Amino acid sequence: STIEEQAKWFLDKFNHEAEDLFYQSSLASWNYNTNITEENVQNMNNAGDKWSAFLKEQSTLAQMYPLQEIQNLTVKLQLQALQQNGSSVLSEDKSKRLNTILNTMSTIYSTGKVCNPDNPQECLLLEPGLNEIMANSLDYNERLWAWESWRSEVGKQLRPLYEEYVVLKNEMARANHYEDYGDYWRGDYEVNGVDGYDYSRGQLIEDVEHTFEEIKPLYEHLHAYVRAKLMNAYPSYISPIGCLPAHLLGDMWGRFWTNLYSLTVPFGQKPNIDVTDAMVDQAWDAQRIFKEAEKFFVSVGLPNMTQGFWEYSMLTDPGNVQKAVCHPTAWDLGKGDFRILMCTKVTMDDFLTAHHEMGHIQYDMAYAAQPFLLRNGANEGFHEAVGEIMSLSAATPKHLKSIGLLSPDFQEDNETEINFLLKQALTIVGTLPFTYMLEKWRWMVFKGEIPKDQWMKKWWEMKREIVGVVEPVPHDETYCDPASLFHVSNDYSFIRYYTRTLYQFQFQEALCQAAKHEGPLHKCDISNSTEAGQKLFNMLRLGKSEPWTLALENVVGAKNMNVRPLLNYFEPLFTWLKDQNKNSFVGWSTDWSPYA
Amino acid sequence: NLCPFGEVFNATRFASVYAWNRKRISNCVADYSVLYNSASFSTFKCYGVSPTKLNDLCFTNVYADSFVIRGDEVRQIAPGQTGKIADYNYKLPDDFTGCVIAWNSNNLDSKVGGNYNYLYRLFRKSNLKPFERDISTEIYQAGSTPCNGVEGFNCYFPLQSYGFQPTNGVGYQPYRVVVLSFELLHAPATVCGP
Ligand SMILES: *[C@@H]1O[C@H](CO)[C@@H](O)[C@H](O)[C@H]1NC(C)=O
Ligand SMILES: *[C@@H]1O[C@H](CO)[C@@H](O)[C@H](O)[C@H]1NC(C)=O
Ligand SMILES: *[C@@H]1O[C@H](CO)[C@@H](O)[C@H](O)[C@H]1NC(C)=O
Ligand SMILES: *[C@@H]1O[C@H](CO)[C@@H](O)[C@H](O)[C@H]1NC(C)=O
Ligand SMILES: *[C@@H]1O[C@H](CO)[C@@H](O)[C@H](O)[C@H]1NC(C)=O
Repeated sequence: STIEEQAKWFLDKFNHEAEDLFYQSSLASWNYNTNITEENVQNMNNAGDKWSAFLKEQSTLAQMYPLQEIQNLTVKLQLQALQQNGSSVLSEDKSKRLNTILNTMSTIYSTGKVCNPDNPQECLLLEPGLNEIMANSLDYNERLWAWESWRSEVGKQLRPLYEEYVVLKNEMARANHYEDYGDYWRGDYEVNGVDGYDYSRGQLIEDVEHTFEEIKPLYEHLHAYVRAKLMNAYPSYISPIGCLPAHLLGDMWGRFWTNLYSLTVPFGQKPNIDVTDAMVDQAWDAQRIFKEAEKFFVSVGLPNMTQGFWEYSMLTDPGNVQKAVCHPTAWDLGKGDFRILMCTKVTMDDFLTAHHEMGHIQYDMAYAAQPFLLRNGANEGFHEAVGEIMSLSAATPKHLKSIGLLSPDFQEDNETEINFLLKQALTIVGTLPFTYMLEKWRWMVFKGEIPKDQWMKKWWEMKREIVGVVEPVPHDETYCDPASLFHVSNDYSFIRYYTRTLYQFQFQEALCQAAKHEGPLHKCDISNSTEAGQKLFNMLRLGKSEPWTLALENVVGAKNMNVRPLLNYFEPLFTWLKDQNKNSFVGWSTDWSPYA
Repeated sequence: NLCPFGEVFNATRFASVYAWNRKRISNCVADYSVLYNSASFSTFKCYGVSPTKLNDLCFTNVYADSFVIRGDEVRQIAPGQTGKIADYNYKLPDDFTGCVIAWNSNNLDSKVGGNYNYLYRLFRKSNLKPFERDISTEIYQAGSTPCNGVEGFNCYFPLQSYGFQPTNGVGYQPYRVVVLSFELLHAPATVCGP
């Protein structure tokens, strides 16, 4: 009779109906993503259409229950998620056109090939071919060729697509009552109905910038230490005061500097804290990697993977037998169906990535009993953080020693701890200016602040200014270098990787305090701690039933993102870098270019 | 004189749970332990009895109710349970003496693309009393505004399809259920063990 109980019954209907239409859309996308074909594009489009039409009719009905008369916070949150129409606010033609743009971009990204000047019919994809060069090559010209071919031959294809994607996505967002697509994306962090726990979309930008100010000195000094080491790695090619050339950073973009470890290792004669060589000798394969991640989670009291996960996941590249999207993704298809899609290799990079993606699955499994609309991370940063909390413990030398990837007589120095902290920084700290800069560029594009003829001009200015990275080839407005990264051409928010990285240390403090941990945070391994497992799981199982600000406070005792646990984790490395750099330039000038 | 349990347990098609089927069994010998090891049943719970003890009991009739539900819901086929299945579809009494038997039927009842022929009742104005059976199809009035056997705002067709895809998690997979009630009246006990 009352509105709240009418809404309860309406959600009852919706949850049951939604689950099968979502699941059929997930299966169709899975088919496309493991088997790129035009037939599978059209099935993904058909199931996506069916789901969006249903969502439009249902959200129209949900919006008839005034939220002003709803006491149940969980009933209010579910109805809040149905307050906008969504993707269906585009006409049939524009919606068809938008889909075509997204499918061409995603197909181009993981099937596009570049071919050699030297060889007319060798042909390399991004994955594995070009990524292998960008991760292992020590040759300036080989790395430059892969970095430039990718952007010249594939990025140019994406530029006109990306221009119209911006237009249609913004139109969609304005009809959903946002300013633009970027504002829409920042909505993931909005919290409205809860006194003292609210969070406006505008607050996120200020919190990202204010907290990034506190990360700059650590990054400046990591940057300076890397730049000094690269000078001997690439004689003639590195200015002592300039930005780093964009193609010398260890992957196709410099998103992480992890693969610079071999060049920048503080104490190279200590036992190797990178366990790649060790797992290759021990004949590890993808299966043993994912079995080891599974045993880690079971050690803290969380479940095994399901049978269907082991049966239906794609954990290695299927070959040229069929074309996959190799980028590691954790899938929650619905109805108890959980999968990872990943082209795993025998590297420490993929060992840690296996732990992090499985952590996301662990999260998905923990909130599966939540009603359909709250089956989600408390925000995108929470969902991106869980796995990284885990890999923080899975990466510790003590953990690697206990799974047999370090000698059973491996002994920890101040030197091995600095090695570990340096490698950790190359991944975790190196990505933060990368991540903030990429997303601010997109936010500026979305709000209409960069004329089309200055897209790439502003892109490279912001790389130089914020990131201290410089393009090795001048680039036209025929390029679209941001879209050469998976997340830009596959339409994913990116600031999740910024907020996640601050969260993961905030969480790790609280998990390690639950595990009664002895000493500094970077020596902590939550393995075998079911107390730590319990505190983590109790947050995981909430899904989005609580605002992320209250959810965060329940674990860590703070309502907001906070940079201090990250800075404290890296403090011993920060002290070391400052002493290492005392005879080196620190900071960068944006005027130097590799080209002239 | 063996009882025709095969007709029930090995039937090709099973009823939807909202329209559960009942077979009366009489004038025969039932080996309940032979039936116990007749397969691997995921659930085989007897409430006022034990299987090995049933083979020395006699009843005037046995009733075998059969239907399909998902795995998550097999726990509702027990006395004192609540939930959609127990409240609106199939209710066992509190004083139940009988056996609940279930097995995974994913390989028979799920279909690529989905099998949707199995229904359950999602809404009802009150709870079924034990062994009651509701096969009506009037539109459920969830609101003030009186509907009209027409779905609309606050008005829902009361039955829903399960959706069984072989890729579902085991909780979501189809399970076939057989409930046995043992009846003894003041009349010749015509269903006996060996
Ligand atoms: C890939 O898709 C085609 C149709 O798009 C299908 O016939 C084929 O069997 C699929 N390949 C694999 C390996 O599943
Ligand atoms: C309403 O909220 C209470 C707690 O406040 C919760 O137990 C209940 O399940 C909610 N309503 C429904 C239909 O779940
Ligand atoms: C989308 O939802 C809004 C409520 O915000 C509603 O006004 C509108 O009618 C819906 N779309 C359609 C079908 O017009
Ligand atoms: C505890 O974890 C260590 C490695 O961290 C492992 O060697 C050991 O077997 C575990 N012990 C138990 C009881 O799980
Ligand atoms: C069902 O069929 C199998 C195969 O013929 C048979 O062995 C089994 O006894 C049957 N079950 C019942 C309860 O009769």
